[PDB]
Amino acid sequence: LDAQSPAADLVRVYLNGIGKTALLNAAGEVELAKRIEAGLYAEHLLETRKRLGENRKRDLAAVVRDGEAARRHLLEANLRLVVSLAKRYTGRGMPLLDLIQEGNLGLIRAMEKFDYTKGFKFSTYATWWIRQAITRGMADQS
Amino acid sequence: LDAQSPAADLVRVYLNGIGKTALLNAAGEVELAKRIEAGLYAEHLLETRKRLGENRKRDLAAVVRDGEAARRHLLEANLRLVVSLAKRYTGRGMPLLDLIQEGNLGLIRAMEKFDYTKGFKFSTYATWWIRQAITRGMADQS
Amino acid sequence: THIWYFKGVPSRLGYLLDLAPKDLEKIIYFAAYVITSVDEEMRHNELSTLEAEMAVERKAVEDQRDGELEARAQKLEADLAELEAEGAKADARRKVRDGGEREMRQIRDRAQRELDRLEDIWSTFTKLAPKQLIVDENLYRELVDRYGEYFTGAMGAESIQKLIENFDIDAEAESLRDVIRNGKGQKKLRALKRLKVVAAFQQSGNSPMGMVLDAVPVIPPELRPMVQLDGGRFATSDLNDLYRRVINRNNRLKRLIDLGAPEIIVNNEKRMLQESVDALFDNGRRGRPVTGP
Amino acid sequence: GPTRDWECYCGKYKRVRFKGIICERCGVEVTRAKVRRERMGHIELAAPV
Ligand SMILES: [Zn+2]
Repeated sequence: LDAQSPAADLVRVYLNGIGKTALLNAAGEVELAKRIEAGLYAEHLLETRKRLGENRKRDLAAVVRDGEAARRHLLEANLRLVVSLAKRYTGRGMPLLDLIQEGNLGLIRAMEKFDYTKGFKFSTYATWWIRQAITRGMADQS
Repeated sequence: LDAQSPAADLVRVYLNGIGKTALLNAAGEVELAKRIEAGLYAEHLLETRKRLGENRKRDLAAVVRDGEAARRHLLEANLRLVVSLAKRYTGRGMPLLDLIQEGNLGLIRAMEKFDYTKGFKFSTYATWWIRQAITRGMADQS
Repeated sequence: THIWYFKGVPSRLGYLLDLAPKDLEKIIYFAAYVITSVDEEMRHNELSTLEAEMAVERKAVEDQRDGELEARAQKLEADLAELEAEGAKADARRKVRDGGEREMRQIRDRAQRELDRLEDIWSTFTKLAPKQLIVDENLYRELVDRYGEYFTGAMGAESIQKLIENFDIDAEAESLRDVIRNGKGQKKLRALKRLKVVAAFQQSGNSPMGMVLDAVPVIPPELRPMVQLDGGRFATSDLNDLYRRVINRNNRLKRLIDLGAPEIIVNNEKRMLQESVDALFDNGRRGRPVTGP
Repeated sequence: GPTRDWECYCGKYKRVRFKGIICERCGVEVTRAKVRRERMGHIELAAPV
């Protein structure tokens, strides 16, 4: 066939891609981040006590895999928030895609260098970091 | 030091070794044996579809380990029964140790070639096989 | 092992291997494991790393127990607040409070069970050296699970064989001579006895490995004459009976190991074989003597 | 050494359970602030003196 078809909006593709997100209500995020911490500690100990041949030789690798999986979801957790904050700062000439991408970069730079430290909802911290990142993007765009 | 001490009865050592047993009341044994079946099926498929490189490449090995663990407990399940049946056929000159050992051999020969096949309590089957084995032992002793 | 030694007074093995008779007999008849060799220098290099790995794991159990304590304490406080809101009698208040307090005491005690197990594991790990004993199988199971890397320890006669063959005599002889050169009569007499035994071993030009057998011989058939009665019954010296028992049990061991089976049955069977050999080399030396007629 | 104790420059390994681990992201070590008191630096000269 050779019939033509209409194009698709880029934003709608983003919404379809993130529709699978399901926020954890800020409650379970602490254990979510305890999975990352233990994963990194597994990283270190895997290459520190190397000689040990044991059934545990696979459990820590599973903890590292759990840490890799725990981040893949934590990042999904905040895309609604980042898109909202980005949309809050539109109308300055930039396509919403460029701002939301910049906020995505800011988020990934944040949470991966964040600790609960008996801190408050990480959502406030993410909002702050992504807001700073998008503000910097707009400023450098001029 | 060089003070002397009394010896220990062999039977009491057996009782101490088997005191950790905890029968499952004939209810969960079916799944217990479904762990062995799946383990053997993992055995076969591990060396039949070898090329596949996947995260599942470790799950079946875990199923084989689960099958190895599921048998180590199933065998523990029946030692009280075998010792009882052996003690039921004493007084014919044989040490109870030799009879109980023979019954242990008969049991291991049984359950590892047994299928539920919607069968009754496996305890009856084990009692039958160990009784036959000990009877054969006594007969060959003469 | 040869019954004439681990049961003799003095027990040559006990003096040579500096083990109490209780420990030696537990090892022989498969009662309590033993630690053979340990690469202590290899453990030392990462002793700090091991201790750090301990700090993090013990802090992890600390965090889980603290979380459980916090959760249960908050639950009990909420229950007490609810009961006060309902205006119930102080009897219900004390019932709920005692239940919760006992629950938290149990939780903390289980946490302490885990912690004391962990420090026992450590203690036995750090202050670990040959000739040490572990009565309880569960603790050894745990040790080999958490740290199965450095120390290799097995149970049975082969354990003693490996220990003695790996062991050296001249160094112990020199150490005992040095101890004797000092005073302290109380320990000096024990040092004298052990030095006498070790010096006899050294002068003999032999090796202690003769105390663990792998091939018992059998006397000719005439020495154990075989007799036929009016009905041809076997009523000759029971030496045939004892050899029958030993051979039969060895063949059962061989068949069982060929068939494959868990450690419990194999160890029990090895114990039975050791019992039979001890009986054949001597009946009634220790324990109930075998009696057929 | 680190200005604070058990603190990488970039925050990658800020947790307490890191000793002897140099952070590749920032190239610093994780030890108490005291170590800052016992390490030295050498300047390189382009002309002997
Ligand atoms: Zn860093």
